[PDB]
Amino acid sequence: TIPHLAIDPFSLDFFDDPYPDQQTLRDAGPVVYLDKWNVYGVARYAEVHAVLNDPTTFCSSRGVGLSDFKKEKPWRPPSLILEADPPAHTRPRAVLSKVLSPATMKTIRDGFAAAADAKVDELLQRGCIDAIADLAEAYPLSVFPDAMGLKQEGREHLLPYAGLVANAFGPPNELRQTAIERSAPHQAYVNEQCQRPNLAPGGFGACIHAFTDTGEITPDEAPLLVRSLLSAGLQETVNGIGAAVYCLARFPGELQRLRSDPTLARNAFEEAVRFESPVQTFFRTTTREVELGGAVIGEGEKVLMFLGSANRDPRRWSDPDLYDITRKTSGHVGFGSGVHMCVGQLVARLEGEVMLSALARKVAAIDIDGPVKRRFNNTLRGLESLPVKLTPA
Ligand code: HEM
Ligand SMILES: CSc1ccc(C(=O)O)cc1
Repeated sequence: TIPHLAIDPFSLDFFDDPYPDQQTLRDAGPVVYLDKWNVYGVARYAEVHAVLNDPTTFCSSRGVGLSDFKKEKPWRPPSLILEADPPAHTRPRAVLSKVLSPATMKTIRDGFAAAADAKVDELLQRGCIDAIADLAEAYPLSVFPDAMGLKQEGREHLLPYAGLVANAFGPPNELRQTAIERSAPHQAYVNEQCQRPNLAPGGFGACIHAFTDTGEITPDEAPLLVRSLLSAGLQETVNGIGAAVYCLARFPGELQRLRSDPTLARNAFEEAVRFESPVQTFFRTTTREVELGGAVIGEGEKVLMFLGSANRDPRRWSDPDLYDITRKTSGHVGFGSGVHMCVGQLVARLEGEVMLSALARKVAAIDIDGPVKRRFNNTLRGLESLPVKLTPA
């Protein structure tokens, strides 16, 4: 009944151009079986959205990677939020939500915007830049570690650790094996940065430890929570910003619309998140036998959600492969959906907005003038190098 496909969604060939294979997965049926890894797959928006919003049946506590924690040991202690189900998920989720709250954005918005403006002014003095290293990477590195309260030393560990964590959600392929092999120095920096004496007062990390007397998290749970904010977000935001710059360069009519109305910057970044979906995939594990798209999925089965494919499903989006900064982006699953929907989404949107805002007000043209290189990761899609020439406004 269920179609069996041999597509490996974690192969380098798939990463190099996922979009044709994503259509094949969608059109094969609402639910597919991936013989390569013995997991079910859902690639349409309807089934992806439904799975994400049923956390009891499609749980996260048995891991959101390929590995089933009931069968294998997690490669690191489980995240108290990403790899937890309600009700254990609820109160730690509440703390991170309040730590990355609307009122917190109000405190950091001015500095994030001023740093974004200064960075763009700096790159314009140079003209020809790498939009990844010099912009998409440089800006989030210039604001997010400081907002976290991290020391100045050791920040070179942040992006390698983030990519390690992301690769480890994948199947036991070479990308995952080589990741976990290299984890040793990075996890030790992360170790020490999650401890309260090591986080600057006022930052995200200190605010997590200050929440340890409310009854929502204990003091011994705070280091793992700080780890969450060191294991997620930075690379995605970098990838999402680099995606927006790339799209503004390839869809030049959209930059002209952005220049003429800079208040489109927030939706311009949201549409970049939908268009590229920095987080391509996540797994769930069925806790019971369940019917999904006329399919019967047994207990203890891994279900692979193609978020990027759901964000390009023509059953849900008009012209899904086009970057449109005035598209109604509401409902895209680039940040997930339901109880686990990205708790850091306001931080990512703020960083993305003020960068695209600085570009909208200061840049006239963005022209690719060099070879574009892609970075491969079991979970994340993003560019490694994007040589562009920035023309000032
Ligand atoms: C473009 C930027 C980002 C993208 C595309 C993204 C993607 C996602 C997705 C899809 C999820 C859902 C995981 C699931 O349902 O299993 C998630 C959760 C999460 N994200 Fe983000 N994220 C981004 C930025 C950030 C930032 C900036 C932070 C931290 C400051 C962050 C921290 C987290 C955490 C801690 C979770 C776990 C939430 C939970 O399990 O309840 N992410 N992210
Ligand atoms: C790449 S999405 C993500 C990764 C790690 C965590 C965590 O460590 O809790 C949460 C979300």
